[PDB]
Amino acid sequence: AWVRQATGARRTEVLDSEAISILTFGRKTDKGGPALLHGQRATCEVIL
Amino acid sequence: SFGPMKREVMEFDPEDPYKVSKMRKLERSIAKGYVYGADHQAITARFFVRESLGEVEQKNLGVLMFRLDTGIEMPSTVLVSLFFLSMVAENVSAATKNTLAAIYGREGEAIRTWLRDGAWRLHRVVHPLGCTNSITPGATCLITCSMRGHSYNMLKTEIYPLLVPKEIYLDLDGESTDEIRFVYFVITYDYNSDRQGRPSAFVVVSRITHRHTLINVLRYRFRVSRFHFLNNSISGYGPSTGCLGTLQRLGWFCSRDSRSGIVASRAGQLSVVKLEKFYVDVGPLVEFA
Amino acid sequence: FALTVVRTDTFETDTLLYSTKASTAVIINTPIVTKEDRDINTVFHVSQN
Amino acid sequence: NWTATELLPKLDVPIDLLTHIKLSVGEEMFNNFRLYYGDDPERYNL
Amino acid sequence: ETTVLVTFEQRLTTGDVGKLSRLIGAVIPIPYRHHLLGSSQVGLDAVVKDKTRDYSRMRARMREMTLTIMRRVEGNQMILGVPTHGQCYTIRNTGPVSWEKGDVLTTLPPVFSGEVTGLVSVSDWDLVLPWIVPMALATEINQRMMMLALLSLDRSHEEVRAATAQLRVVRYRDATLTLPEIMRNVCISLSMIANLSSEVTLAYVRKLALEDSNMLLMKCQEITPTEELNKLTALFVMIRQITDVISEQPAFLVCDVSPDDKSALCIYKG
Repeated sequence: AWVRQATGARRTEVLDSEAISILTFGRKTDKGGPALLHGQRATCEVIL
Repeated sequence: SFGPMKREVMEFDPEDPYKVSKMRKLERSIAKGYVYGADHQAITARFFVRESLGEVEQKNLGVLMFRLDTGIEMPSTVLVSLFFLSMVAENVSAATKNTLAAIYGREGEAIRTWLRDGAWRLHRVVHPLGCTNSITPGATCLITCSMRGHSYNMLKTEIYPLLVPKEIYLDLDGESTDEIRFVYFVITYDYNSDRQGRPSAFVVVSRITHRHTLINVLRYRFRVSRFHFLNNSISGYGPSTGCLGTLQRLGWFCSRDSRSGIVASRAGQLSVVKLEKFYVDVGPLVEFA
Repeated sequence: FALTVVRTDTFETDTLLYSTKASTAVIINTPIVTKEDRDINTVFHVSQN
Repeated sequence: NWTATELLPKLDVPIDLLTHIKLSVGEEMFNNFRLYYGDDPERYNL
Repeated sequence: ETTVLVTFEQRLTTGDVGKLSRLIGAVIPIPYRHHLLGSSQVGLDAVVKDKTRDYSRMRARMREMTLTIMRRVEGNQMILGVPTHGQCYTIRNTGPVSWEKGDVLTTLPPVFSGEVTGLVSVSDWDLVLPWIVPMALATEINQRMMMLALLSLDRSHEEVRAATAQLRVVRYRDATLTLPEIMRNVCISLSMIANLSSEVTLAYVRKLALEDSNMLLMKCQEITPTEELNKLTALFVMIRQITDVISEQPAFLVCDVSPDDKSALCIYKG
């Protein structure tokens, strides 16, 4: 609760049976944000 | 009189038992040419498939399509083979399960393994559709599944046989005869301790048309779950599961076409029962305890 | 510890395609018109293989 | 192939049998046999 | 095809024909299959006239009401094509539940609880689309309304009253619905089955316990002949009068649903 209250405050509205559907037939759970000015945004992370 | 005169021209007109749909198939042939869609008693419908289910359906024609009414809101309706529920039916051998689980479960199916097993088949999540003619492997797999008729190649070029796997066919065979034989679909629930238990499934063939005389010879063979049916009924005051058997009509064929076969696919082979001139006659679910 | 962010970035781009004269041959068939029926219409599906 | 056999025009020549043609497939005077019963659309499949 | 005209007994609005052209796929229930009829006989509105008559009687006359599909609307005539079995048909999904590919469809009477909206009415005449709901959900609507009559008695307990409220919201795919409180004569026939079967069976288990077929009358035992004539007659006649309003006689198997979820091609049954 403290980690997600720090950032990313959503775990799973779903149960686990719907969560397997997220894991396999990947739901676009994050909808297009309500405020977007320069095209789609992008990221990935590699720890060094 | 000219009242009666306009009627006789309408009544000299029928030279066929309809002469209606034949005039449809001529003027639609005027619209472009030979239509591929005239000589068709069988009525199909088109199914856009999740691309991870591009398996044995794609290779062999004539498999039974089922919908899943999964309670999961965002993906719910997954189209399902008769081969697909072999991994759930305790009727089917476990080596037969892990054979086609290695076929289907290539990183795109394992949800339905947990979803059929955990969120158990209420005989309300599964619904009959028909058989597959004209599989379309493209970007999106377009199963043009039949609804009422014989499955065939276009222009009636080759009648597509019904594929029924051997571990679900044998244990409810009918008798030895050949005039006509039916296919009914039977789900039978044995009770153990905790759940429904991945219960069973059946493709029963019989000559019996009647509903009540057919379910009576199931009692000839399903006393064992009916032992467990009343056992969990006296062990449960308050809890309840659902009743013992669920039957529906699924189709009729010539019955001299009896031969079983084998399919050769990913992860080895799989012996099936190849029902040749299968007609799709979807009947209603008849539940029985 | 350090962090490297890697990131792909899309570029919608006009790509020019130069092909020699009669490079590949296409062979077509006559379009076949298959039928499907509804109350709302007859949906014809036309095809060239 | 059998569709080629059916679609090429045959010569008419008499043939002798032992007793009966449906019984000929038991003791197999003719090896490598094909049997139709009724209408067969696989001569029309090409 | 098999054609039925409708005499527009009410003076149609030109604009209201434009909404009847928005119901070209829709189902039209008809009391008796006949080429002529009155427009008042179009629809189940003839069934929805008596307030005291309940959802059993609304379902009973519907069971005799011959289903028919709209073909087209033309001016003062409405042309109806009667669905021949073994053929696919686009019916208009004005039901609250979006159908899906392969569901079996059962007609039900309409419901005025929170989704009361009227219909496509013109000149004091709505025809009323009885919702062709799924067969699976139609059994669910059946189960709720009987036991909400069974809990209609003990409303004075809040715990029963709270048990009614969570029960009465019918939750199915992609849409839910609330349903109305109250079928009494139906639930008299229900309770007479459960009460009389606890008593009348004790004389006939023990003689059948001697010789048995499936060897379960051991466990089945673990659960005036003129009066005994009258009890088992009254036992079976309640079962017949409840299975009349349990068995839902399916009507459509939707082979596929059209996009925008307003139409669905359906092979016809029943």
